[PDB]
Amino acid sequence: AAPTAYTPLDVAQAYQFPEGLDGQGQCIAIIELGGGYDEASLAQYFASLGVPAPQVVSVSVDGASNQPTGDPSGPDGEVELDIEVAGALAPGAKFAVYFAPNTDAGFLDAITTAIHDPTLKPSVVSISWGGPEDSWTSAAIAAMNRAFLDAAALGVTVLAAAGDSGSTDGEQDGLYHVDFPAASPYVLACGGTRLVASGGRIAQETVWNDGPDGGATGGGVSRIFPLPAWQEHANVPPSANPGASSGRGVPDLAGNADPATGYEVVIDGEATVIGGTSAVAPLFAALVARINQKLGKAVGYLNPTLYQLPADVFHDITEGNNDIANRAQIYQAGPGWDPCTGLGSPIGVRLLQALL
Ligand SMILES: [Ca+2]
Repeated sequence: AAPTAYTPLDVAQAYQFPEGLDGQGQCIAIIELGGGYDEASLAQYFASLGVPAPQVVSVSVDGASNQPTGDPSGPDGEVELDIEVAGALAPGAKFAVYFAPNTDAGFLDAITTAIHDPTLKPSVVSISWGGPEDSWTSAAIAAMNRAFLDAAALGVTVLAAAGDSGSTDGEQDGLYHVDFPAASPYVLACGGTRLVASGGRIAQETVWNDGPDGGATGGGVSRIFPLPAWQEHANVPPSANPGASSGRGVPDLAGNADPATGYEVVIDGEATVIGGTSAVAPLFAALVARINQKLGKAVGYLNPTLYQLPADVFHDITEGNNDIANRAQIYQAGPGWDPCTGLGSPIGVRLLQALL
């Protein structure tokens, strides 16, 4: 009954993305730690979709490059998903794709390279790579967080997928875990929903959770970052971990991620349907580029503002949980901000209006 797949244009129509804006005059940076894209996959994608193929440029960081491995189950499914979702929705934007070694060094460098790129000058950075907070060294965490801090002062929005393994984030240690870089207070963390869209509008939108075998959105309470003052009115709960400690609530926003209501894309030259919170940072990156186009000034660091905007700028997700480690429903969605979906799915035209 409910659709089993969407085009990005369908998802954007449900989230009322602001029309007649295509990201012209903006650059979206996408960070990549493996695989690549091929011109054949993208051209087929955008032709079948029916949108003018956007300009995409590969950038080599620390010696890595654009190199498809041909396995749609590998990193190409990430690189091509990121370009196809964001390019479908901001096809007037220029896309800058930074390829780096999958190392602490390569991840950081790819980000700092993007933020400061004097030639492509992206106003938005989209990230769909990560790892549980404690899987990172404290120094790597610090370098990265300072890059995000830098991004904010430069007027560059940084978005990042919150993770595809629920509230335990792929760690079995009796503890709940959030993913980094989504946990950074300077990053717009992107969570995952199952969307059911009907007639261009949302018929239902619930937490993405297909069990331990099909994935769940990341979400929870940071153990590294304290609760930011802009989250003081969001009713963030304490971590569900034994000392009940206060912390940055993840994520900030959420959108369609459930493979079961997935995106129709072309990976390694073949059609398929995939999801993952990996699709949602591109999705909203496109949204931000459209807003930048209309306001004529980069929104830059957006998190604090979101939380003080009127609640009706967001579609509230209230049903579901992102627990795949057990049946205790940690964490669960509910009225207002929750640790599965944040403030909810943005309603693009209202968000823009509130920023005018
Ligand atoms: Ca909610």
